Amino acid sequence: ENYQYDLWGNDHVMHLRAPKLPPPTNEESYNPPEEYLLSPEEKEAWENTEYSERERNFIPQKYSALRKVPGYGESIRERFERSLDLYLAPR
Amino acid sequence: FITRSQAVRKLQVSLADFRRLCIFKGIYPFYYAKDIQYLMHEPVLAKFREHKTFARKLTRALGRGEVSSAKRLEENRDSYTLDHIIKERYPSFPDAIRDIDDALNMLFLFSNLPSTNQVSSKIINDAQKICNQWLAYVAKERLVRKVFVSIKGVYYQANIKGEEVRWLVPFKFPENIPSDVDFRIMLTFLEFYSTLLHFVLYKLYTDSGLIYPPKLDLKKDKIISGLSSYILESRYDSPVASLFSAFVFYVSREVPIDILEFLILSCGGNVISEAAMDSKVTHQIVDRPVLKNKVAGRTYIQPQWIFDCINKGELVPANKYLPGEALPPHLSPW
Amino acid sequence: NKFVRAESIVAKTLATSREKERIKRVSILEDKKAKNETQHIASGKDFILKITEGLIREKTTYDGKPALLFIVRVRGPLAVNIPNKAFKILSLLRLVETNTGVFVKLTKNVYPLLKVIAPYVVIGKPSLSSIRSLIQKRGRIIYKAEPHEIVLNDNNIVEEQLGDHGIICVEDIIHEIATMGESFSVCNFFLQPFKLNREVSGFGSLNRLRKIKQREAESRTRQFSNAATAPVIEVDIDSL
Amino acid sequence: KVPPTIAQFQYTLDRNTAAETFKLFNKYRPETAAEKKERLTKEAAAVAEGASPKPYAVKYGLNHVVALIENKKAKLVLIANDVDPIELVVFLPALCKKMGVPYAIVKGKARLGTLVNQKTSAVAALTEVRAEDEAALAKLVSTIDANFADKYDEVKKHW
RNA sequence: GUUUGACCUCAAAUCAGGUAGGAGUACCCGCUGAACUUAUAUCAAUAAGCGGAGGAAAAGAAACCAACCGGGAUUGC
RNA sequence: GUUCUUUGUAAAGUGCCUUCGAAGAGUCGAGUUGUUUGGGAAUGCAGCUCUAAGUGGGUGGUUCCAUCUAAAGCUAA
RNA sequence: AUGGUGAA
Repeated sequence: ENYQYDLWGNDHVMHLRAPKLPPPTNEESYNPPEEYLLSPEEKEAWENTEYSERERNFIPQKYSALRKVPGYGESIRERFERSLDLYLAPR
Repeated sequence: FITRSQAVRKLQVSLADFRRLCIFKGIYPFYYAKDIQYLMHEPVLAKFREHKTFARKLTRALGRGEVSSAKRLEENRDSYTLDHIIKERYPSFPDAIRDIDDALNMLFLFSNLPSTNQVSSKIINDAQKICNQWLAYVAKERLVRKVFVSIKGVYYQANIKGEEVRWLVPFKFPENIPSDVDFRIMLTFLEFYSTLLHFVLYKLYTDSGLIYPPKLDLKKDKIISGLSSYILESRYDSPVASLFSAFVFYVSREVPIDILEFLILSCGGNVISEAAMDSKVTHQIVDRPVLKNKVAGRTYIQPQWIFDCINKGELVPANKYLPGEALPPHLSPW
Repeated sequence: NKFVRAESIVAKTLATSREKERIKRVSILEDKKAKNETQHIASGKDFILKITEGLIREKTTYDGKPALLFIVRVRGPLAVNIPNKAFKILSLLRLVETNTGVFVKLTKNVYPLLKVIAPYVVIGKPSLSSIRSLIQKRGRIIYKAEPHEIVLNDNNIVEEQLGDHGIICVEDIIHEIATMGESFSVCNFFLQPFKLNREVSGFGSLNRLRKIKQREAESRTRQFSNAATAPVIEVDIDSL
Repeated sequence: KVPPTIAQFQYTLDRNTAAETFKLFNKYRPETAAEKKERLTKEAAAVAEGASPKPYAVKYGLNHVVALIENKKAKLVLIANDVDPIELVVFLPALCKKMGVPYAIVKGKARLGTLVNQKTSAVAALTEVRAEDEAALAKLVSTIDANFADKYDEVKKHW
């Protein structure tokens, strides 16, 4: 019988701030315009640069077909970083 | 402020338990003395102390060589509840709906996560069930408005009470779990979000006059288990929800039936899948570079057509969505 | 290394002798049955036993129609060293590692091998949903020397590997495995069978009790008939 | 040094013999409070809506064990080697020898208590055993005798 | 197993449930305790001091009293 | 008095027949050094070398008999 | 004598 009762039917305090949500997407389409396809020279710089101090966490690519879209194993790391930031934000 | 070690000593609780309590209460830092002092009155601390006492007693019993006593102790034990902690952090339902973004993201990420030593298969199954319930509710209400297939995944946006909450779902491909991420911290968020989503789903079902939790179609659960297999029993706003009304589509093997079926159901169409085998369709969703069937009774289309139609609500002509030709560029809907 | 006591050696020897006798008897009976000299044997017709949750036992005969089966290692008996006769069969299916599982085609020629390796593994017929979930959750592709066993990630990799038989995506492999396709044998061998995670996967106060309970339940759910005409035991693999 | 009666203890059984004895004793663990309570509740429930044989358990009470000895009913007696009031157990080995009841000295009273659901058991003895373990009981008795009376025949000598 | 848990012991908690201090003191129960006063004896196992409860306190149902036809807890006259 | 409950092969008492049948140790006592009494058998109390048996031991009178069972405790008059 | 008080 759990979760069988309505609970309703908070950050206004000056010393409390709400958790800011992440911004929208940054044009990471699986089939984006060729302009978003970063050049190899700039892609090399993106790869070489350190982590967590990068403009983007991804390299947009022009995939021929939807069925050719690969997986994304870095989503776990991004979610872990978001979880860390949620409880490690000195508001 | 009081140092983290000072706060832990004042709470005389384990570091992992202290982190769990901080995550549950949303405390942030080097923490304010008043907040830590108030947190000491939470019943969760008493539950953690009871858990520690039970753990030591069970270790004693097991070492002594009495399995029956340990089994009896485990059976009588009960887990703590987060029902009341939710209300204080989210006094109003709209706040919970607004915050549901991270909860949905984490639940969907964990649903596709393969079973591992860190997380038992029961948690993954519960997350998958919660995701199925949420998807069924969204499809019934036809609240999907924005679809953006990306490298990270497909960015969904459900207009639950007009809050247009944006959530992401990763692909179904296997994921190589990195060792950098600590699942212990993520598990607390998983549990909190699971409880919050359970409560929110119950509230939504009650508001919509639907019995919760609905059962799952067994015959479908042996073939196309997922969103479609979760049948719901009770007892327009935008053109997007009205597109493909009374339409039947044939999804090919290559296409992600799981992603397409949800969108088709939300719009109001019907899905017939070849994989389910392992007739009266106006369109067939195929991704083969070249197809040999070529039946005039079916209008072959690509998923980009449905994506663009949902994003813009246009029902755009299929002049640039035939098989074997490049699709138009896909842009961010926001 | 650590000193080895006599009790363990004696127990291992006795268990190995019992297993060898069982295997010899089963092989002799199967060879005679294949020769059609069924005049004097305990039983001729094959039997398959299905056990499911309370527990219900169903005994059914085996027909010549091909069927899809899933086999998972069990790491048993405890004190039985795998004999050469079973070692060859396990090596052929490369299921030596514990918790490993693979898909095989059920045929008359495979029934004696399944009977021989019956105690060591648990078999059953999974549903389409279970097969799809297992394939989409875990997988391995050997990539270029080729010492890498990177997990399946891209559909284009599938095209590169096989290509010829239209296997261009994971769904093609899923269909070929679930259905009695021509490329069922080819894809299965290249699939690098899955390495399923162990059940308890933990150690501690609660973990020890859970493992003890699981071991206790295993004995009731799974049994070693050791009979010459022991039917193949099948469980609900969909639960796993 | 210590008198001959002292230092008689600490000459316990070897690893294998002690392990076998504890394994045999673990098959006759007396029902704990919860087990007995649930059995009684089940019996009451059966009686509410509408012939068992003699139960078998290990006798361990110091007074109870001493009463069992001197009547030749006991077959095996286990003696703790870490009894703080040593006088409570100094006489047990000699009394058992006089009565002829086989006896052994085991390491730790807590080990005896564990097999009887008690924090500390001074002694643990067996009176009656099932027919299945009767041969095992005789074999253990013979092994204990061989390893204690003959191996440690000087335990009662050389201060 | 270069490792875990038990038995035993020793300490901490502004933890939970509990109690002793002191006053009063005529009577009681124990320790201690002198001189005047009178020819070891005697004031005197008293005065004072110390510790402990009550409305009374101690003692109390014989390793008793008796040598009789035996009596039968202690207590006070 | 009025009643509501009784509970279960539960408990207790008497006579007969059979089989068993357990009692307090640095304790008594002796020795020695102080205290107590008007007490001749300092009994009683106090330090300490020593320290026993269970058809036994203590208390007494006569060559045997008489009484009790100490080294634990409660009890209103 | 007992019990206490003060103090170039």
